[PDB]
Amino acid sequence: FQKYPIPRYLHVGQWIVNKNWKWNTFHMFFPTAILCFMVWRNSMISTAKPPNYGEYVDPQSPVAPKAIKY
Amino acid sequence: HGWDRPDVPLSFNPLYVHKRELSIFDTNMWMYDQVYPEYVISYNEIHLVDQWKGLKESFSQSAYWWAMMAMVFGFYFINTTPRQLGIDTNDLKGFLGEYYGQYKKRSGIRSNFLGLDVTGENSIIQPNYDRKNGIRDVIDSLNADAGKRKLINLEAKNFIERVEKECEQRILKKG
Amino acid sequence: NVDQHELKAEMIKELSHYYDHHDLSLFGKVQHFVEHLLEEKHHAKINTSNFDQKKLENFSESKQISRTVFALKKIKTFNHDFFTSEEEMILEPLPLGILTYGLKYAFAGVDAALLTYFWRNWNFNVRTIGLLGGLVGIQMATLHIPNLVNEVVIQTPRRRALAKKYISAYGPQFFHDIVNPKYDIEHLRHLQNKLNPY
Amino acid sequence: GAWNENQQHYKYSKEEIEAYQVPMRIKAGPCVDTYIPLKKCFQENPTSFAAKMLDGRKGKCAKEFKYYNTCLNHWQTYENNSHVTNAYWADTSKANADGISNTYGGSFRKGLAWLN
Amino acid sequence: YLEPSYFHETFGHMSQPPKYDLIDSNINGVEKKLNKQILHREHNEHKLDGFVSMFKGSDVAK
Amino acid sequence: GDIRHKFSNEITDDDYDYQRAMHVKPPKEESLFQLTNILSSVPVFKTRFFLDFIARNLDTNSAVSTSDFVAPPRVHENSFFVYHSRELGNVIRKYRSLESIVLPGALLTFTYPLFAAFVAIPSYYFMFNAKIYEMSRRFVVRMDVLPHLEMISVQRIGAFGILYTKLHRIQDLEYVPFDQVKEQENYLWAIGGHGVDNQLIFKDRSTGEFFYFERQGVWDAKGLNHPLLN
Ligand SMILES: Nc1ncnc2c1ncn2[C@@H]1O[C@H](COP(=O)(O)OP(=O)(O)O)[C@@H](O)[C@H]1O
Repeated sequence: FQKYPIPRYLHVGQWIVNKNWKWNTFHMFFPTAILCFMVWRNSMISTAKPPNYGEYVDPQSPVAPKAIKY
Repeated sequence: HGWDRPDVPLSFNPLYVHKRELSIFDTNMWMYDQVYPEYVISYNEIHLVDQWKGLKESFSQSAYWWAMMAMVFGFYFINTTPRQLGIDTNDLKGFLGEYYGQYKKRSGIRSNFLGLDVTGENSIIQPNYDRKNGIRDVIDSLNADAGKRKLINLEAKNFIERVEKECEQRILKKG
Repeated sequence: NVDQHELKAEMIKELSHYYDHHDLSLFGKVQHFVEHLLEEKHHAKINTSNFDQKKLENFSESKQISRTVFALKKIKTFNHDFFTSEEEMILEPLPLGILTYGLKYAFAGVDAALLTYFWRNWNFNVRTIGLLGGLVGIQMATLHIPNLVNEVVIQTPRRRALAKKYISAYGPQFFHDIVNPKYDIEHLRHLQNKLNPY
Repeated sequence: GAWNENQQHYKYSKEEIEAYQVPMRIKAGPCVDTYIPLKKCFQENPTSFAAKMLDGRKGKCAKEFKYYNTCLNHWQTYENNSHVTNAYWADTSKANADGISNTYGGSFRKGLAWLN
Repeated sequence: YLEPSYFHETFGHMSQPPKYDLIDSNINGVEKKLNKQILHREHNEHKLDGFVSMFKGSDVAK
Repeated sequence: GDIRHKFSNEITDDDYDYQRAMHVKPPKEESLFQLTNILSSVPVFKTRFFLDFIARNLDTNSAVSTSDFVAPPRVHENSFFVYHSRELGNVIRKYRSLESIVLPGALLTFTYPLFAAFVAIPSYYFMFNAKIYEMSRRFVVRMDVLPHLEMISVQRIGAFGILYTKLHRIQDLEYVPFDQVKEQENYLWAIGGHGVDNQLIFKDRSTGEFFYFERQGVWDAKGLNHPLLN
């Protein structure tokens, strides 16, 4: 649609274009990337993965699930 | 281009002057909006008068499609034979065997591990070892189909053995 | 035990319709019946003792290679676990490709278009019938030609190389003994290929 | 000898089968022994999806492929009863006369459309 | 091209192109005729043995 | 109003040559791979035998139209030709003659003629008869007026591609209204009512016969302006 005037006092996001979008994008990407790396480390601290191919779980190891002893 | 078109006219969102009293008898029955308020629900099939009349018309019109479906089903059933499908015959201890094992286990009818004298029956969701309903009938049908397929294979093997033996005897009988 | 040849012949006769007779059209069944009489005689027992063999000294180098290739083909027919995948592919014809399938389809389409032009225009004459028959014969001859060209050009060098490699590995005497009609297929099935890693 | 038997005719333990990461669908079937060598060769010899879907002789994994093909053919013929099915389809009269399968022949109706 | 089973279903299994090795001509003589007869008998016996095995190979796994 | 000459890097007309395969354009140049160029270049086409074969094969020059007024052959001695089908009748005859070969050809070439019938029966009943079969049944291929019997001799097509001419009473002819014959033959007029003029259809009242003429049929003024046909 043909663009029409919008109130400057109104805090609207209707077709808002920022000339300095490059620096803002870089700043919002870099610290976000750092936070994402920290969160990824925190999440990978406690992880479970299927055993590797060719590796069989010997049932005598404590890694095998345990039963409550009455 | 070619004409300095003015700004978008304010008439694009005309203001509605409510000419009828919005009686409390229709509370929330009309979606109110300062521009073009609407009814709460839309009936684009207003050619149909009423719900009973609409249902009657729909059931009258659906008869042709039902008859077409019946014709397709008949054309398929008069030109095809039953197939040989079922659970994997080589595996009887899996989905099939586990059901019979659980029905023979009945561990939900045992005593408490601490001697509490309370069994699985003492619960709203209580174990029942003699249900014999629901998916049990379907499991029995699947087991019967698997048994029929296995018996067919065994009969085929026996008939092939009989054919080979008869051929050997006839070749031997001639001498 | 009874003769495996006679037993297999009797079983095949009993179950030929249970294994080799398929549901076809009227003309298809007519052609199949014509081919049944035209089919060669499959004798269960073959009198192979009447053959008089010649020494491999008479055969030349290419002749001995061809004899080894024939022995390899006979083994592949009998011993299905002798050669590897590459050797089996070398010993057999190559699959029909896009060019061959397209040639067959184009011949069929040309024949269909000619038949449509004939029937639609009712232009059926002696000259048209003769031209159609000649075109069909030429198309059949050409379809047999591409198979011949491909088979020869590809396999003959590959077959010669494979036979020469196997000649040095097994021996011309072994190859000729395999070519001799006195060999037993039962032992040929139990024979081990020295170039089979297994 | 057996169609499901491998070339070396050895039985793989549950630990080895789980170590082979064999699909549960294959484990359900009775052709595990031959599929073990084919799976081992395929894992040891990587081939692309286009390669595997395009290779006809399965490349290097050839003997294991043939053994698995025979075993799978036997399994799929037995589970679908396709042998007796095709036999009765070839000639309804011959199958009924020979008594190959009473259960199969007793409900054998070829259908009017399929050559009566 | 690679999956013509759809064409084999609706239009049936049509005539394939002439696929033959034509390699038996390596030798000549009545030995070649005997070998051809043996090969035909081998093909027929292979069909018969396949039928016998597929009929009896149902009880191999229990 | 193009401004392509103003800018240099703008797309040129010579570049827009690959669009000829999808957009029809007047001929600007003949390609090297063009069929006309191939025909006009190869000396093999310059041989006299090729020219003789070209002049003595395919369509003949005799059957080509040469006048705006044509007279077909006479069915009888004293009849007067009125209407004749030109191309639609020929196409209908060709379509009806397909069953003269396909029906025997399929019978001798189909493994499951029962399946073929179980398929084609609804096709004729629901899709084909209302499209082609009944249209050809109501089609009037040739119509002349026999004055001796004061009747109409009409030759029309028959199921297996045959021709059949019958004489009908002119007094039994009535003008059939398209509205009067609209709803009862809706699908027939919908799918295949395109080739016949719904504004001109006749009916022989003796046996309830419907006579339909092609919208592109050829009508003779002398026959139309006759005392018998008013
Ligand atoms: N408050 C209300 N009470 C009853 N009916 C209403 C009300 N608001 C809207 N309607 C219905 O919605 C329709 C739209 O009315 P509207 O278009 O505003 O009147 P007009 O058509 O005279 O401009 C009317 O026919 C009316 O029946």
